[PDB]
Amino acid sequence: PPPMESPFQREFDRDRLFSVVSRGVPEELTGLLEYLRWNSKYLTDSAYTEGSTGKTCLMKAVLNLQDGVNACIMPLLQIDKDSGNPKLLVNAQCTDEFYQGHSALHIAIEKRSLQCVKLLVENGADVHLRACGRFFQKHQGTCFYFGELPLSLAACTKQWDVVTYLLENPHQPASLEATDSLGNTVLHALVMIADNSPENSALVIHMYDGLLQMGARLCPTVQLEEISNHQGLTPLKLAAKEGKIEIFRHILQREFSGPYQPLSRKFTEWCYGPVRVSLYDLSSVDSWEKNSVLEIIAFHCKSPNRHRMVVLEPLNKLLQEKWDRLVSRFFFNFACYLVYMFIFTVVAYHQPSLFGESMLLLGHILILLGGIYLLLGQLWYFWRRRLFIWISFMDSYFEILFLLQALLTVLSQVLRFMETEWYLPLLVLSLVLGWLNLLYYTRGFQHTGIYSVMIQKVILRDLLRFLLVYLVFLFGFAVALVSLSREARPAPYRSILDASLELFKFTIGMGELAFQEQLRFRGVVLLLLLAYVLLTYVLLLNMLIALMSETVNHVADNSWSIWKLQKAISVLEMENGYWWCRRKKHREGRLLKVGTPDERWCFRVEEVNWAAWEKTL
Amino acid sequence: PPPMESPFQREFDRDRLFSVVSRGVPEELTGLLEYLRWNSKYLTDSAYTEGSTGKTCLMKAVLNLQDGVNACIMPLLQIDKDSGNPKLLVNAQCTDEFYQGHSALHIAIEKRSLQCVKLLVENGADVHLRACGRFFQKHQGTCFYFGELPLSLAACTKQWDVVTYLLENPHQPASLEATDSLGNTVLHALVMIADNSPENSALVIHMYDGLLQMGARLCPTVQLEEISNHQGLTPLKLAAKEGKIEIFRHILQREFSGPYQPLSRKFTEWCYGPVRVSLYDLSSVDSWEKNSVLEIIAFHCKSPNRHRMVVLEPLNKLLQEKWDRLVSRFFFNFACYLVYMFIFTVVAYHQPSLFGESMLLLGHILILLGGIYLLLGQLWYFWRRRLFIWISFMDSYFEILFLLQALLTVLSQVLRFMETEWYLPLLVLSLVLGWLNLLYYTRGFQHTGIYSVMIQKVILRDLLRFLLVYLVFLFGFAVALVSLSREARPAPYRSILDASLELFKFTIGMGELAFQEQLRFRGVVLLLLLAYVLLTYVLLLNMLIALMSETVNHVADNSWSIWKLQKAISVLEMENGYWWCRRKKHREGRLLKVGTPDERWCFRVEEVNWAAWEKTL
Ligand SMILES: C=C(C)[C@@H]1CCC(C)=C[C@H]1c1c(O)cc(CCCCC)cc1O
Ligand SMILES: C=C(C)[C@@H]1CCC(C)=C[C@H]1c1c(O)cc(CCCCC)cc1O
Repeated sequence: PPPMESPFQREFDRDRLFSVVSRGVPEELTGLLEYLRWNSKYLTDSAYTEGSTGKTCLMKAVLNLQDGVNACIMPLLQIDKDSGNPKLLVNAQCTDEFYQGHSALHIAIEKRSLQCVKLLVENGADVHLRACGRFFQKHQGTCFYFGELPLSLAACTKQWDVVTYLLENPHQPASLEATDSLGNTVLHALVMIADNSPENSALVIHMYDGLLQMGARLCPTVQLEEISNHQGLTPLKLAAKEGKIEIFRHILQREFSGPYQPLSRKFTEWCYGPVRVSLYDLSSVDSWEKNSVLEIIAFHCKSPNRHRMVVLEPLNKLLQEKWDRLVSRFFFNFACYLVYMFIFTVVAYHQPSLFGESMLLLGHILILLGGIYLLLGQLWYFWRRRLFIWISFMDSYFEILFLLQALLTVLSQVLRFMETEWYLPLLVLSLVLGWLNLLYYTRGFQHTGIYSVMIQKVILRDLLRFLLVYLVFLFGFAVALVSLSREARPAPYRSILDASLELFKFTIGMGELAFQEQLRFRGVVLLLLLAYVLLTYVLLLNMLIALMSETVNHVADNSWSIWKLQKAISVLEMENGYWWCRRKKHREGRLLKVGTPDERWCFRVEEVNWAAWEKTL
Repeated sequence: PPPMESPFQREFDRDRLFSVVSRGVPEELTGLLEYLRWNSKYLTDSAYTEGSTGKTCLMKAVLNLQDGVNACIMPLLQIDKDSGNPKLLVNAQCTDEFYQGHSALHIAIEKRSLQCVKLLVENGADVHLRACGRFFQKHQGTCFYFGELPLSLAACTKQWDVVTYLLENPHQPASLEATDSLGNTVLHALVMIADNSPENSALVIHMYDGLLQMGARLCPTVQLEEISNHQGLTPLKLAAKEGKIEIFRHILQREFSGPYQPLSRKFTEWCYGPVRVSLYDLSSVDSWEKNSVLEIIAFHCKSPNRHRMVVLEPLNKLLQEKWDRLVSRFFFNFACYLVYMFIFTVVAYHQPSLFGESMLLLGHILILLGGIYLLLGQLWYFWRRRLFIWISFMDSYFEILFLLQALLTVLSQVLRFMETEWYLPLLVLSLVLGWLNLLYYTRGFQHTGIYSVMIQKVILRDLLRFLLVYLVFLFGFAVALVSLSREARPAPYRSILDASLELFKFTIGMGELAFQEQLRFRGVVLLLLLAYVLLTYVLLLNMLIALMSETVNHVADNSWSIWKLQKAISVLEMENGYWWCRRKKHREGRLLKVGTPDERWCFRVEEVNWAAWEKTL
């Protein structure tokens, strides 16, 4: 990409004007103006910009600032005012793919100079110009997405007085409910620029609260937190989706006092010594609405801090009371699945060769009904999550296996109907997958669920890479053993499968090595087996030590948070009912008149904290 | 539960009075008083309270305070004084199950306002009213147990001047030796509200010492630390029972100087450079009394800090000299049990088929006598601990096994008397349990006892959850292997027991997998065995890594403290003698005249500390 400003890199005439404005002498510009009258030219023509981007001369003026001061910018406004052009200069943007839309007010705000932005919009510059280049889009290397607006650029770079001036100027008041070409307003942009660093979280929380208060002062009828982008997300939902937790935590529990009391969510109902009763707001933070923060946290967000967002209140108490409401249906589902797997096990064990036969036919048609029921249920589940199939796959890996087992038992039943003798491996693989999928329902109990999310420390990629190295080793020594044991002076290592088995048996502790005098090269085969044993012993040892050093590092125990996330995913998948009885969901919380006719569907938590009471003591 | 105060939630007329007292304007109340004369009503009637709880208007007055000040509370006292009622208002309580007994003095003290509580009890309010609701009982969610008294509420919320005023007012002096409806006095309540946080421990120690000194000043004849609740526990015993260690540690070793010298327990006998000789008090801190702190720490408390309470003095030296007195009886018991197990082993090994026979009959009747002796001893032990059978089971898990082995050998002897050929598995299981219970007596030696309490890192629940997952795996693949090996083209995996064995043998390193050409689906059975081996290898690896990461975290070594707790449990179970020779216990310590005619059964420790002497240097 071309650089915007470059102190020694080459990109009136063009170079003469660019050098005299890079210095910025206001009298040495004299002699330019009449030169524009003879040729009927303007300052925004393609011969007077950098023809690739379109970076005009005033953009170089606001780029090169003498300590934030430039004496030549208002000369350029006088020249463009009396240059005969219908169109302006300050509204003119670049045209390259990389800096598409990047005006000069963006540079005047970026350089943190109140004087130049004041002298720009006091002399008729636009404040809504969208800098929409690829440099200004997120999730790309060398990028800066600030929200594609001058007010969002002033907000995302901490410049307080430029925000208050841009909202409180008599020339052009910037729309606090404006948008970019992505749909994002300025609070969306503060959410997008946030990280999980503590100081950046403090900066974005500071600018968010201050901008929300100025929205109360300036535009009190509209509500800024209820505006959605082109994906239909409020800034709370955008903070839940893109994984920024600390601004999400700050928005979720927010208490203000006095005139800014209406734009709080954590109203305090009462207190009594150490007990404190708060009334949180469930404005789109519950599963009653279609697209809300619970469904976005569970099924839409792709981030590793996603399991920490169900820890914090009111989401803890909301998910806890939803789970207390639905734990009877969870264990009813588990009992139905246990009955189905008992039918599967008794049908498979008592299977005939290739009254009792009638009862087994009853069992077989019950298996086909249960299989087509689970198959339609899992297909409906994957159709509901059709937008994000990689977010139904990254964590909840049992919804793949329930589908796979149901598909395999339906296919095995139609292979039994179609006479084929290859149905019994499919029915057995279905039975194995069903008894394995029985361990999905261990979430509902506290301690075994905590252990079942604790028993997955060893990373699946960390296993597959070891399987790659071990299969290289086993295959190399397998072809080696068969091609050395091809000749003689039963026969071991006769085929590559039998030698692969006899080399794999060293890993399970059943491997036999001997000085087999049937072979001709018995010393070389014994030395090669010894080399295989030593190499795979070093291999398994290095895997054990490196995996233990990756795990045992005093890292924070996640198992309570991931267990609460798994129960949250389960209760949100369960609240829609089945695929035939689509039930109606409780509007959780009581509707309370709070402040001003603003009635909110509030949900009270009643929490005690002896440490917090004794420090407010 | 209904909220007590709620700033925007709806629960003269009732609403008019409630709003005008929530503001609190004293002149705008005028016009209420005559309205009570015409209808012959009062202020405490059910139409003038919240009819569910009974929250009167003055409770709303003391709830809504203008910075701890309310100008309307004494107007309400004038109205109730001249309202013609026989009964009062300030004594009137709520009547809901949740806030049962919660008067208005409790709110006046809770809001930390000396003015409102002064204007209450200077105008005739009770100070002994028991707030006994379910909100005010402990061990429940959203609860605050402060002791169900106004003085206990002032003490448990750090308010120093309200305590000194409530004890030192000329209107109604609060009884420092009062009680709730549970038996607890105020020092009991300070024990109940304590935690193991350091700052809360400092707060409860500060209020405890100050309240004890004011008990010396106000009520010097009675002793506040000798008052027991309805379970019969002093506050030292309540601190030992409910597990609060730091207030227990502070009460146990307490030194004061000067006029508060009589209410100390750690009197200093002498010092000589680094050696320091102290005279601790054994007022109910020894096993001579029936119910004391040693028997409560060992056999009554249910807490994980229970093993740290035998570390600290004088309990360390007391248990050490008791163990030096009783270690000969401990190893006499161990030698008797070793003789009994040698008789059991020689009788079992030389058992006949289904002089020497007479000697074996002598051995059999010796086994029956030893078995009925151990059975009666363990039944007497479980009858003595009949109140807390879960505290004879949570730590001391050998008293279950001694009972089980004695019961099994008595049952095996009566099955040999009753001719039955099923006696020999019971006698063998008794012999196994007896040789296993021989490892109980390893407590008496220092280093092997420290190792035997060190060799129990792996949690029993952490094993049982792995056993659940592994049994799911083994059962699924067992029915899979038998139903695939049902057909052919000896026979392996013929039954589910034999396949369960041949799959369990992979875990001990003896499992055989081969390309068994007797079977028809030999490739599917080999692939299924390979899948079982890989899955259980990942399973055992995840158990090992997760269990090692749970254990190896630089946690503090408990093994000395739990070894001292095990020796304490042993010496307290041994000091009662056997179930036939119930011996008399030494009153440990010397009776010394200390201060004023207050003779205490003191026990001196003689401890050196080079670090403590050099900082007092
Ligand atoms: C079974 C042996 C002899 C031990 C057993 C335990 C451990 C992990 C070390 C084994 C061992 C190797 O497994 C391999 C070598 C030589 C490395 C070969 C690669 C150049 C030495 C070596 O002591
Ligand atoms: C014996 C093998 C091949 C190694 C030996 C040591 C370690 C713990 C890893 C084993 C192993 C699995 O035990 C399982 C897989 C695949 C996971 C199956 C579940 C999808 C790969 C994988 O390298």
